[PDB]
Amino acid sequence: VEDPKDFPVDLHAFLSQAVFSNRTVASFAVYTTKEKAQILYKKLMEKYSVTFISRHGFGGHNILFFLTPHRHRVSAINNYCQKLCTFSFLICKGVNKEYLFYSALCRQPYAVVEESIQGGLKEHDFN
Repeated sequence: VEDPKDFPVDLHAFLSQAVFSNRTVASFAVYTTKEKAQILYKKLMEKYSVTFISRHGFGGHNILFFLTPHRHRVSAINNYCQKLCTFSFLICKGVNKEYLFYSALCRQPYAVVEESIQGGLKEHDFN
């Protein structure tokens, strides 16, 4: 109805728009509701054994950002997430700039809510 159809525009810079790609990657984002995100935060951590995952607020919606040990098609992460949704929207894309995306999601108009690693994510954990 008035559900979003993509991520907020300030994050497009960070996201891959080719959702049907055969290329397998290791960082992902999910834009959905507080409720759905609260659950996926725990499910994803267990299904993908994420090396890291965080949940961020934006009005009433949430954005999950997570890294995985092994690579996966964006298509696959999405399919898994969508099975938890019926009427709630949910957008899932691949993330290119890991530490920068995570940065933007830690500042206005966004904010961190919960993380799987204290202090969160440090810049030196990347190239």
